[PDB]
Amino acid sequence: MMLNEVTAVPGTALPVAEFRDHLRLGTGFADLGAEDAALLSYLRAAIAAIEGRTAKALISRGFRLALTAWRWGDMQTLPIAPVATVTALRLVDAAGVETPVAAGWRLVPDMARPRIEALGAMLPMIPTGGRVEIDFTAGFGASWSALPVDLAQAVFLLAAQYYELRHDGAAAMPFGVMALIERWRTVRVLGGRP
Amino acid sequence: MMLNEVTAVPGTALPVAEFRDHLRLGTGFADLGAEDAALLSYLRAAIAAIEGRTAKALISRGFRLALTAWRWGDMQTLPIAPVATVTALRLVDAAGVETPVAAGWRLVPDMARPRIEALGAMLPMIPTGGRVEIDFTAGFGASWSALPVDLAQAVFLLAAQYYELRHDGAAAMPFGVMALIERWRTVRVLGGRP
Amino acid sequence: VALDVHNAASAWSKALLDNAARPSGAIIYKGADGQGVLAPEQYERLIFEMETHHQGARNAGRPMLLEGGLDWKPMGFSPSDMEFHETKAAAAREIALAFGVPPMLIGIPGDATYANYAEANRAFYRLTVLPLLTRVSAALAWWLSGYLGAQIELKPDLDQVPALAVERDQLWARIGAAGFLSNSEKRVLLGLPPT
Amino acid sequence: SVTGRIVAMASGAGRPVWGPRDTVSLMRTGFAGNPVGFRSVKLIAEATAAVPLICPVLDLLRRPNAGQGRAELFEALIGQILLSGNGYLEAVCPEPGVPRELHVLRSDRMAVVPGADGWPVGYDYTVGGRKHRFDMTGHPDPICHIKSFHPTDDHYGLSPMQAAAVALDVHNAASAWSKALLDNAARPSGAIIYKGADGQGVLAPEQYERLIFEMETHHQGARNAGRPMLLEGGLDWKPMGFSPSDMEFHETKAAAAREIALAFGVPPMLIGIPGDATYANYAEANRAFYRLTVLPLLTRVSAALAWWLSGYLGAQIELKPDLDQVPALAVERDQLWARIGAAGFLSNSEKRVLLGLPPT
Amino acid sequence: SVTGRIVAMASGAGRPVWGPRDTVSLMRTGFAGNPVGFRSVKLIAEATAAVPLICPVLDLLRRPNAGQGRAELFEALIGQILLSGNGYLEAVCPEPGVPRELHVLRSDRMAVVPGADGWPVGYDYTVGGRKHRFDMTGHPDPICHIKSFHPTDDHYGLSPMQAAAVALDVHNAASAWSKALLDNAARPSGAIIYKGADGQGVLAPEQYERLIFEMETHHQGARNAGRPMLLEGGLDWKPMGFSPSDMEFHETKAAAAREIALAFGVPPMLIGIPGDATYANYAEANRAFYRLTVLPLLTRVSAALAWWLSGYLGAQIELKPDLDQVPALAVERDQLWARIGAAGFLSNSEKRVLLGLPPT
Amino acid sequence: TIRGVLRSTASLRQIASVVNVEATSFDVLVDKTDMGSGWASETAALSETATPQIDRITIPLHELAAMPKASSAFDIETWLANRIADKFARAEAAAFISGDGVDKPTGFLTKTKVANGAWAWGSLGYVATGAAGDFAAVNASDAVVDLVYALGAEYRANASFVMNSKTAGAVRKMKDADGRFLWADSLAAGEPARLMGYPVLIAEDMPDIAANAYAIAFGDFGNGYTIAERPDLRVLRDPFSAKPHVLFYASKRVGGDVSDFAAIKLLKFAA
Amino acid sequence: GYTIAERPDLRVLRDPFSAKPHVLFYASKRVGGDVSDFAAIKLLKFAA
Amino acid sequence: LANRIADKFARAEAAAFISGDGVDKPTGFLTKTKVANGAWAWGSLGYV
Repeated sequence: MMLNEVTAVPGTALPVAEFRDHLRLGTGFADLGAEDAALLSYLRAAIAAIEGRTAKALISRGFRLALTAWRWGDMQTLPIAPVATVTALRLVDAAGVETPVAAGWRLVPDMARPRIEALGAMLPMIPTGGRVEIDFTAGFGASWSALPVDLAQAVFLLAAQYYELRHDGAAAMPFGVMALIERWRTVRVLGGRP
Repeated sequence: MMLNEVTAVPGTALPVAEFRDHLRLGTGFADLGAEDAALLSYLRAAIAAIEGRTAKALISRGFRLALTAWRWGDMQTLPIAPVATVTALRLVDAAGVETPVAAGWRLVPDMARPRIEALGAMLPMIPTGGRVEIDFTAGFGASWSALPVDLAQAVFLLAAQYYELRHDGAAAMPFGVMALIERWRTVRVLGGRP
Repeated sequence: VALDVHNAASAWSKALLDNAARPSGAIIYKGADGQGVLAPEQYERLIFEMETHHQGARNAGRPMLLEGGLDWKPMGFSPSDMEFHETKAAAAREIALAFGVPPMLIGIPGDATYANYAEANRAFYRLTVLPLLTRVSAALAWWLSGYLGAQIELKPDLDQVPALAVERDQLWARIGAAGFLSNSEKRVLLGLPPT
Repeated sequence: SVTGRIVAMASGAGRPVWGPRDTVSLMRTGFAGNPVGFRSVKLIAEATAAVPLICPVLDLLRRPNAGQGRAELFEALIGQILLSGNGYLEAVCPEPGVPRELHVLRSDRMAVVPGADGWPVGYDYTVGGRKHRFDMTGHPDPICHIKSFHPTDDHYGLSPMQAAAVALDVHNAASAWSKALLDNAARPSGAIIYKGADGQGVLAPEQYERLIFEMETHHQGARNAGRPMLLEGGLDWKPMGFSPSDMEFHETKAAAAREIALAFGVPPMLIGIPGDATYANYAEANRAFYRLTVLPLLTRVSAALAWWLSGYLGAQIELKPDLDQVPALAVERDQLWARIGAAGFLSNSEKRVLLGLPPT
Repeated sequence: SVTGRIVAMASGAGRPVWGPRDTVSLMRTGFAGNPVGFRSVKLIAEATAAVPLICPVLDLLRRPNAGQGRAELFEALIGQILLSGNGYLEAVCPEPGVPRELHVLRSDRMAVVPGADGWPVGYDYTVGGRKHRFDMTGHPDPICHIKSFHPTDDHYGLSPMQAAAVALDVHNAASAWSKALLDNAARPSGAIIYKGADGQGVLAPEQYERLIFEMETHHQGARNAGRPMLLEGGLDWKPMGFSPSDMEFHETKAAAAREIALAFGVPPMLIGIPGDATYANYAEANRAFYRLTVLPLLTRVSAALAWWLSGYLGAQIELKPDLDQVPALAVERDQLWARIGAAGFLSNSEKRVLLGLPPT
Repeated sequence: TIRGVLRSTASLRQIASVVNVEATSFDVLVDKTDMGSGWASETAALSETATPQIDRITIPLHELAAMPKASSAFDIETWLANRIADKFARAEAAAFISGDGVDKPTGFLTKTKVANGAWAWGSLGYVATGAAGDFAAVNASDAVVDLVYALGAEYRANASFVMNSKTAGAVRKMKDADGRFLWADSLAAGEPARLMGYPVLIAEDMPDIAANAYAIAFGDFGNGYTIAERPDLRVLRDPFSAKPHVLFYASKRVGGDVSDFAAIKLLKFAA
Repeated sequence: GYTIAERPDLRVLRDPFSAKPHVLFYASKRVGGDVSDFAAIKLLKFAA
Repeated sequence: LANRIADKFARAEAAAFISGDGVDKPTGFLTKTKVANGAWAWGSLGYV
């Protein structure tokens, strides 16, 4: 289970022109672009902070889930939660040959449990000494407008903070950064074997 | 259970002209200068914070509840609470034949526990692999004026807070944001198997 | 009432064994903040060191290093045995009380009232069986005699019923040891045809 | 009779009536599942086979069919009565009288038919989806149907396992409580808490293999029990406990293990469950076993074999338990021989006729 | 037999029926694994082999084959019945009558074939991928198949270990709980905590070898138990405990060790498990053992040898346990000889016919 | 004890020929015509007089199903079994009388009726009353009596009337020119149950008196109408599909149409 | 050279409760197999 | 139907034992990475 990203976000999909409206920089100056190189450096640093505390994705970039042994006999819950249209469960071999498999696997969409449950009571078997990478595109939407807005606000509450204080300097809201995140975190109570 | 919204708000349904009056009317600097479309972006962030803490809907948007297995035998509590009129309970199969049903169920509306509660003991079974899918319209009313005004004030107490201070800065009111929400939260005491 | 106590106290322990979440502990993970989740990379690491090295009979007592943030709070199960155990065992005796069986015959636990089954089986066929049978047989002696011409009596035997042998030893050895009265004078007492 | 004719047309004449739904699931969970429900039936069914009988016809009973002996027949017969309240015996009659085959038909796959006048006309042996439809519209009536007493039903028995069906599920799940507690439980014998300078801090994998190897070698095991364990700054050892150690549903299982033995009627002393001493010294509890739940059960089945098999003969035959040279009733035989043997007043031939002897 | 044809088709005629998969694993986990399941079968199988028999045919039973004696045969035969509910006996017949070889085929590798009329036509001894297909479509029928009673299955036995299969896994894992607790546990008898001026501070390897040598020499061991142990600034000694010391699942193991003994039917007094005194003084518990779980088992197997071996002979032979000069039944033999011996009214030859003597 | 509405029970089952059948269908075999034998001539060829053309009528043996979901004062298993047996006894009664061809037994009213006197084999014969609304005004019951005497003396050995309740009402409403109730004269009599010497079956699935409706039938239905069926009733005590509702499955299979087209005669309330 | 692992039964089961006008039998057996010893099977290629 | 299922399974798994691939069905020996004999290694089957 490695879970790397195939492609990153384009950067042009991030709302730098709206984050600048948030931070109260300035309206009609002739410069207007001295911060563009750094404002998206804090938006990518605040999304990636909330992508890890919530285990959500938010831009629907493509992922690659390269794993070897199945976690449970048939289920295989995916880590990145809001998914749609798993592309390919290409089953690599011990070395080399990569054979994509329709394989009779389904996809159960959920924000909490994005399973990949199999229908033939057993997922496609795994060549001993070989991995099973799964290409899937997981996230809310393609553009910034398709997000839940409270999670989009939690980026703006957080990336404004990184813009206003640079080093770790200490400085209570009703719905702060944390209270907006908490309905998107994963609530789990299993430490067991299954 | 994905539960994505079919359509969002139009934006013209939101009280941006009224929220400018809750921001500075009768006392203030003047009407002053506020990026109008910015003020729409804080109302959508305060509603989506109260739509999540209360599990209400507040604008009567259209929903699509596509879940695989029925939880109870017949009950199926709907999460987004103030509901009216299931659009359709179409039932897709594993291939996508999408055969709707038109009888066998009677939505029992309620602000506490909206249900589906089919007739007798038979609720439409699920094609194996073929997720069931329920389209409904949930919320109070089409315009902003049809809301309970205490819940509308919790938006204005919250959307003004996101306007007055940007980052997560520190700052116990009797009926604050939190005290106006708690009579609209869902009070549940089940952690059990049914 | 005592049936519904015994039915529901027995179903109390059934549904307690079916609806109960006891954990043998809880690995609490707070974090730097008051709240913090752990990533699914870290979470599958936490299962595999718990699945393999800590759960089960064979891993009972590993020393379990806890780094910063982690903490293990072991839970208990404070009423362990005896969920309505005596009120069930008291209601199981009041059910046996009403039908009239002694507690020794049915097999319920309880204090030794009768001694050694020569009493409790003799008490059973004298307080709740033979009074019941001599009342039903008295109704068959009268209903069935309405179909006949002559009336017939119909009573329990109260002889060669092997639970009454302690009342039969006691009555044969009393008159058998009375050597003063003659042989035919005690055959008429024990119920024998005299010779 | 007259009431029966009315009862039929309520349920439906000519159509099978099934009765109990779960009787196929109480066998796997109550007779192959727990030892107390297993031993209780095996204690009775092996007792009724051991009792001799008093009458020709018993030559059939001694050798009913191939691979199914006399004692093996009643174990199969009573083993269906205790499990599902119903006993069945198919008779194959190539010959008109005393049919030379007996077969215990299992009561999971048998169903009754009420027929016209309420008393049964059909029995349906249904395995898979395939039926047989035995016929009762004749005189020999090829199946004896032994019912346990059921007050509410008109066609089946009550099956004491159905009456103990709550106490089986307590005893099955309390015993499976302790199994899965010994299999899903993480107790540690301690925890080396390492906070650090911060509130949180990991230790490097260089330091961590040092920490395992001083714990693996010098502290765990019987041979390292009690080393003084120097703890420098930051490290700390919190020993954990295990607060419910013994006795996880120990008495509620043992009370349920007694209610299963209560329902079938075996005493707690015979089966071996723990409990307070009710019976004394096994001359009673074995005598109580062959008097409250074996010989009343055996004299009820033998009264049905005495009437069903006499329908194949011309003359009717009685068939009763021996109630003599069954060695659990020796305390009722000492007590009756020493009473009349000591009664010296009545003469010698006057007491051979009382004890059951051939007179001289 | 008339219904025999209906059940045969559902299973599938001519094809092997296996039954329980996990049968071989209950042997390794429940009979080679724990002593209670080990002793309970060995206590019974060495008891049924010791009981003499009453009939020629017993000349075969006395010397069945090479290296497998009379008593060694029934230990193998009953040892398969208690373990897997099925007993098998191959007869090899170089000679036409009374075949001079008997071999207990183990029931792990044996499978039934239902055949046409429901009663079996084939038995398959399957070792590796190799089958044999014994044939039952003949008159001598070369394998006797002794079934324990199974109500739900039509072809096998129930194997009391299967009914106690939860209580075995409790007793196997509670005993392995205390084993791995003695092998994975770090208890210290204390901890010398060294904080320092800061909240954290190590001590130098000069100071650390000083701390070992005053702990190695002057404080550890039996001979240094209780030195007054000066603690300067920074140092502190926190003595640890071990809060559950005895009794790790001690009663749930001792309760599961009785439920294993319950299912096989041995009394708790014979096997040696601790527990409340149910039976009194071994004149009862040994007599209860040879009356509830040995002699009913032996009279059921001997009744199958009385019929299978009589198929090789012309005349049918009876074969029953002796129930005389078996020295566990002496309390039932004192009680029956002193009853009739004290009955002085009936004459001398009139009680030789009761006690079983040849009259004179 | 839970109560229910008490519905009509009389069902045409007890006067029609009930045949236990086990296959998929029941084939009755009726010849359509006569032998046609003539008085022979003394000098003639005299050959091949005729032969009755036989005809197989197929009872399709359809199935009937009702599927209620079950969703300790009264016990549902016995009560719902005592309601669904009543509904299967009543819903087949409508099919026996006015059922159509599709998936259900075709009742005797749906068999292309032809006026009697021009009666052929493929139909049922009727007799007209008079005015279209009701019985004839001048002489009532003349339609009833010539309905009786326009059938055939062999089937009238055991024949019966088939009506509903409010057609027997309109029959008992018939009165003479003094108003003295031709059928059951007094107000103290009751249902005399022997109309014209023949029994009456009050089957509620018959139509009532209308402009052209065939509200009165008369016949030996033992030869006329054949009910072929299987006697049992399926009982799937289903513990699956829905945990909330048991959803018992109960089915009886039954079929039937007319076997003999001469036995049944109808009363058309028209001209 | 070839090992077959299998559950040696043909479990067959009726359940009319899935499709209610029908019976809808279901039978299942599971078998697994691969090569045990690679040095024990040779083949003929009809090429060169 | 039981006879036809038992006839069908013993032929479907017979084809699986020879030409079936690794995933979803038992793999047959003819599907495995074969090499010419003389150039034989363990991770293959030999042909001539």
